[PDB]
Amino acid sequence: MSLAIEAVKDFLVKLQDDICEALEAEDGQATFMEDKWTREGGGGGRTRVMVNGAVIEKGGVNFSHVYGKGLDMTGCNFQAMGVSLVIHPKNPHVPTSHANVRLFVAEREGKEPVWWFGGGFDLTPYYAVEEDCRYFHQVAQDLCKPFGADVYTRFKVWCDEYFFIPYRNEARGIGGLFFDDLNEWPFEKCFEFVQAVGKGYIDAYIPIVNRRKNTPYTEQQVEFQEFRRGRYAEFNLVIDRGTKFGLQSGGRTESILISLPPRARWGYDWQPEPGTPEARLTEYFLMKRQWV
Amino acid sequence: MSLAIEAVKDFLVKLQDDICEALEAEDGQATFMEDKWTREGGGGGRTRVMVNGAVIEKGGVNFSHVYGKGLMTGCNFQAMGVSLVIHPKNPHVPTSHANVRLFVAEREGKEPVWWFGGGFDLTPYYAVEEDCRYFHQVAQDLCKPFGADVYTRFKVWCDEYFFIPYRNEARGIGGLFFDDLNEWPFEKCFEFVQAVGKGYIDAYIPIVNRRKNTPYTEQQVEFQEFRRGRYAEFNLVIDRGTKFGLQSGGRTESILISLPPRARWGYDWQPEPGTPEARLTEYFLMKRQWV
Repeated sequence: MSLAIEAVKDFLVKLQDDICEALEAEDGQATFMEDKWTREGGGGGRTRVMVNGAVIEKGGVNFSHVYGKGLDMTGCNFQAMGVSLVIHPKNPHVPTSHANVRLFVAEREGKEPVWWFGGGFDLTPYYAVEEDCRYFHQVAQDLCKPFGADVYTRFKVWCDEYFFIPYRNEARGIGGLFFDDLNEWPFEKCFEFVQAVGKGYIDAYIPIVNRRKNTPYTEQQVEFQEFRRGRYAEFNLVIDRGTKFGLQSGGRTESILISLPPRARWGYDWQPEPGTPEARLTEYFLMKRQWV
Repeated sequence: MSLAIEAVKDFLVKLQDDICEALEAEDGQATFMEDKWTREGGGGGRTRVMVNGAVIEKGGVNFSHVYGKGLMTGCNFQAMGVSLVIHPKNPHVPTSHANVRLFVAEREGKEPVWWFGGGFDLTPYYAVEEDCRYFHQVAQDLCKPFGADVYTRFKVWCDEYFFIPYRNEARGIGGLFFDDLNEWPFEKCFEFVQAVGKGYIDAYIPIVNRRKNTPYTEQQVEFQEFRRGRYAEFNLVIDRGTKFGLQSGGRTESILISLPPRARWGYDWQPEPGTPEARLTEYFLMKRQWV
C-alpha cells in the first residue's frame, strides 16, 4: 500500500496548507513560519508556527512522517504520518483548540500491512459561549452522518473519556471528536472520514474565532486564562499518549511541544471565584457533555 | 522497629517546623499556611505553603505519614516524609528542592522491609560560581563521616535523576539524591537522612540571604519564567514521585506544590547567545564538578 500512503501524505500536506491559510486570513496580521526537519534513519516533518498575531498568540500546525524498524508485531517496520495542531489565542474569549489526523502502517514479512487511522478535534474554552459549544458539536455530528449512525456518538464519547484529567476529576474542554485504531471500514471510507474530520475542524473552529476574537477583555480574564492553561499543560505533559510517546522515543521536542501554552499559572489549591463566569466553565460547560 | 520508626516520624515533624521557620526568617514578611489533611485508608499529612512574600513567591514544605492495608504483596505499610520546593521572587535566588522519607512494609513472621530516600538540589537561573560550590561542599561535608563514596555516589545519582533526556539538559546544578537506602543499619541510614535534612538548611538558606536583595528586571523575570517551563516539564513528564502520586490517588494539590507560579513556553525558545542567560545551560548546568 505505498500508493495509499502517498495519497495520504499529499492530503496531509494540503490539509496543513489549507488550515494555515484559513487561520492566517482570520488572524489578518501574523503568518505561519515553516520549519522543515529530518531525523537520522527516519523521515522528518514540517512544523509551521505562528506567534504574536492580532488573534493567535501561539499556534502550531505540524506535519510529521515518523518511521523506524521495530515498534504479534514487535520488530515490525512501523510508519506514522499525520498532522497535529494546537491554537492558543490571545483573547481568552476565543477558545484554544486542537486537531489531529494520522495514519499508522506496520509491515511484516508474510503478512498483509496492518494499518489504522487516528485523530479528531476538540475545543478548550476559557469563557465559553453556549451557542459555540453546540455549534462545534453540530459540525462534528454533521460530518459523521455519511459514515454511520453510531459514529458521532462513539467518537464524541471517546473524546470525553480521553481528554479527562482523572486526578482533578475534570474534562479538558467541551469535547468534539476523538478516535484511534480506525480500520473497521475499507481503507477508502476511512480515508474519506479523516478528510471530513480535517475539513470539519476549519468549519467548526474558524467561525468561532470570527465571532469572538473582538470580545473585549481585562487583565483579570488573561490571568484566569493562564491558570486554565496550567490544566492544559498538565494534561499534555502527564496524560496525553502522543506527547508521551514523542518525548520518550526521542522525537523532535519543539515540534511535539507546540501544544504547550505561551504562559501558564499554578497556585496552591487554586480555584476560580465561586458564582462567577470563571466558575461556570468547570461547574457547567465542562460538565454538560451533551450538545447535539 | 516501632519506636525506631516513631523516632523517624518525630524527626520529620520537627524538620518541617525547622525548615519553615528558617524560610520565614529569611523572608521576613510572609508566613506558612497549614492545610492539615487525612488520607482515606489511614494517615495523612500537613501541607504548608507560602505565597507572595518578600523573598519566596511560591513555597511548599509538606509532611505526610500515610499507612494502611495492602500495596510485599498485600502488606501493611507506613510511608512518612518531608518534601519541599521553593520558588523565589528574585531570579537571582535559585529554586531548590529537598526530600527525606522512609518506607516500611511489615510482614507477619518476618522482619519488615524498609528503606529511606531523599536528597536536595539547586536550580539556579542566574547562577553564581561560589554558590554552586558552597551548595556541594555542604553536601560533601555532611556525607564525609558516613563513607568515602557517599558524596560521589549520591552526587552522581542526583545528576542522573534530575536530567531531561529529550532536551539533553540537567534540571539544575545538582546536589544529593538517593533511594532504596538500607545497606547500612537502620540507625546509620536514619542519621544519614537527618544529616541530609539539616544539610538543606545549611546549604540553601545562606544562598537566599546573599542573593535576595540583588537588583532584577522584568527581562530577567521573563527568563526565570521560560526556565520554569523546564521545571514543570521535568516534574510533570519525568519525576517519579509526582507521576506515581497523581496516578495512584495521591493528594493532587500537595503533590503539585512543586509547580512554578508562572511558566512560559515558546517554539524553539533559547536564551540569547553570549549572555548571562545563555551561560546557565552552556556553563553552569554542564560543569557537574563543584568540589
